[PDB]
Amino acid sequence: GLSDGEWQQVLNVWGKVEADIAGHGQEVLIRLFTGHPETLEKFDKFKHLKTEAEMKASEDLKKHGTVVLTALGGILKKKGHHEAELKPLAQSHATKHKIPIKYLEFISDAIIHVLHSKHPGDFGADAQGAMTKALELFRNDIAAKYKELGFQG
Ligand code: HEM
Ligand SMILES: [O-][O-]
Repeated sequence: GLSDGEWQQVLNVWGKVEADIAGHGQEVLIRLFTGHPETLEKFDKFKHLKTEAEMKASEDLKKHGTVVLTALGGILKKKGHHEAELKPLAQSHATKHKIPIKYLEFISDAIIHVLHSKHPGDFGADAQGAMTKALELFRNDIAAKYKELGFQG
């Protein structure tokens, strides 16, 4: 798990995100879709986005980025005590959305990239270590639910 000090770093970084949730959320999804175009195919409602300019111009993409980062923020504020919040997310992403755990790795990497990109020189080595640990915990607990369900892809 994470130490008290590590959770404090995580939630400090998260304050940066909360100042512009939609902007951060938009940039995370664009990083995901452009780096890994197969992920776009999981979203019927974003498949029409053929260029990054179209992605940037999509107000619905920003809306979805808000939904995604709001959910993640709720989970992070539980400091690992997130069974009730995480279980339904794991089950919807396995059973309904069919999202392999690989894609959660991709979006975790995207969050780290966007933090550096939006906050260059203000996302320190300790903060990166703590945020990475929190995202691995999130991913690892989803993975346990995926194994229960026998889900791979
Ligand atoms: C930080 C990780 C993620 C979080 C917190 C998250 C959260 C959410 C939430 C709250 C919803 C709406 C409620 C629901 O259907 O459960 C949702 C929907 C969805 N998610 Fe995620 N998600 C994450 C990662 C991903 C990834 C990596 C993909 C695909 C690569 C994905 C694909 C989808 C799709 C296809 C929907 C339905 C979209 C729609 O048509 O409205 N999610 N997600
Ligand atoms: O994408 O959630």
